[PDB]
Formats: sequence, structure tokens, C-alpha cells
Amino acid sequence: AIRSNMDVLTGLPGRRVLDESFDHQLRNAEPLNLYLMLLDIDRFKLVNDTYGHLIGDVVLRTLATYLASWTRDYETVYRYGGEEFIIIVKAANDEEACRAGVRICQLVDNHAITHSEGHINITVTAGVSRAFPEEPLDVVIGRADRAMYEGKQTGRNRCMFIDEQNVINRVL
Ligand SMILES: Nc1nc2c(ncn2[C@@H]2O[C@@H]3COP(=O)(O)O[C@H]4[C@@H](O)[C@H](n5cnc6c(=O)[nH]c(N)nc65)O[C@@H]4COP(=O)(O)O[C@H]3[C@H]2O)c(=O)[nH]1
Ligand SMILES: Nc1nc2c(ncn2[C@@H]2O[C@@H]3COP(=O)(O)O[C@H]4[C@@H](O)[C@H](n5cnc6c(=O)[nH]c(N)nc65)O[C@@H]4COP(=O)(O)O[C@H]3[C@H]2O)c(=O)[nH]1
Ligand SMILES: [Mg+2]
Repeated sequence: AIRSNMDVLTGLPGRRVLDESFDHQLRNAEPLNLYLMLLDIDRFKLVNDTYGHLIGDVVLRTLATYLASWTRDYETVYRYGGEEFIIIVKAANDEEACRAGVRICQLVDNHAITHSEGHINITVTAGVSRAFPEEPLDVVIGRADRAMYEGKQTGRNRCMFIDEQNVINRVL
């Protein structure tokens, strides 16, 4: 069968589910603020080159399961790209959204991925942005992407926030 609302590998909803639902989610976030958390597996190409793509698939499937287990039910985890996940967070303020982001980064770092021949330690870099009313998804992801990139530049295994001045800081 063809199930366009599910990533076959991880079982998570994919890009199309977020793209199609984002405007609705943002409209109905009130009275809360909506935040977008973009997560990329650190040096994932290297994992595949070292262990092979079958093991890479285990990493993706396991991380998906982990993220699902580490998030609240109304905050959906998507597999947005090949090595990229998105979590849509609703929160009262920036500090709460950033706490969600940094705790998820910390959990990833602290839970090895079991595979047949041992264990692999992975980390993620995360960028978080507020979605302002009526903004399209590409703008929100664009800003989170800037935050995430600065995270990769400054050491990886961390969560970054881009604020209302479009200035990026690491979340501690
Ligand atoms: N550190 C931290 N982690 C958070 C927070 N919100 C969600 N999580 C994480 O997301 C997982 C799933 O949350 P849930 O579906 O709401 O499902 C939760 C929730 O229904 C409940 N629960 C656990 N602790 C609390 C709590 O302190 N307050 C409330 N109201 N419920 C809790 O038990 C379920 C399973 O909890 P966990 O195994 O801990 O698993 C939690 C935890 O890993 C948070 O604010 N801080
Ligand atoms: N929307 C959203 N907000 C998040 C998430 N994670 C953290 N926050 C926000 O950050 C506040 C502090 O989280 P914390 O330091 O983990 O501090 C948390 C944590 O120690 C615990 N807690 C709450 N829920 C859970 C849970 O489901 N599992 C576990 N293990 N602890 C929880 O209670 C403390 C207070 O929780 P809150 O009053 O809810 O207050 C939370 C909440 O407003 C998230 O995944 N989604
Ligand atoms: Mg749950």
C-alpha cells in the first residue's frame, strides 16, 4: 500500500504531514506560542560510511522511537529529511520551548543505540525558533536552520535558539 502520511523506515509522520498541517497547527496554537525544533543527527554520513547503511537504518529507527518516547503526545515528532527530525512544541514562553530542546539533546547524548554488533553513541544539534502568527513553514524552518547551523559550527551536541531579534544563542 501507499501511505503518504507515514515514513516507511521510522514509522513517523513525514514532511508532507507537517507541510499540510502546519498552518492549521499555528492558527490553533493560541493561547500558547508554537515553536519549531529542528534536530539533525551529528556526523551521520560518517556513521553510514563506517558501519554501513543497514546500521544507519537502525540508528534512524531507534532515534525515532526514542524521540517519540521523550515527547508529549500533542507535540508531534516528524522525520522531515534523511537525517533530520522536527518536533512541534507549544509552550507559554521561549524558556519552556528551549528547555524542551535542550533536554531532548541531552537524552540523545545519554542513550546509546543498540545494534547486533554493539552500541553506537550519537548526538544531535538542534535549532529552535518561535513561529509567529501567519508565518509560513519555510520561514520558521529557515530560522531554526540558522540556529542549528550555528550549533554545528560551535561544537555540535547542543540546542540553539534564534530569538525575536534573529540573534542566535546556545541554550544551557
Ligand atoms: N524532563 C521532562 N520530560 C518531559 C517533560 N514533558 C514530557 N517529558 C518527556 O516526554 C515523555 C512523554 O511524556 P507524556 O506523553 O506527557 O507522558 C508522561 C506523562 O503522562 C506522565 N508524567 C511523568 N512525569 C510527569 C510529571 O512530572 N508531570 C505530569 N503531569 N506528568 C508526568 O508519565 C508519562 C511518561 O513520563 P516519562 O517516562 O517521564 O516520559 C516523558 C518524558 O520523557 C517535561 O516537562 N520535562
Ligand atoms: N510544551 C513542552 N514544555 C516542556 C517540555 N519539556 C519541558 N517543558 C517546559 O519546561 C518546564 C520545565 O521542565 P523541566 O525542567 O524538565 O521540569 C519538569 C520536570 O522535572 C517534571 N516533568 C513534567 N512533566 C514530566 C514528564 O512527562 N516526565 C518527566 N520525567 N518529568 C516531567 O516537572 C517539571 C515541571 O514541568 P512543567 O511544570 O510542565 O514545566 C516544564 C514545561 O513548562 C516539553 O516537552 N513540551
Ligand atoms: Mg505520551
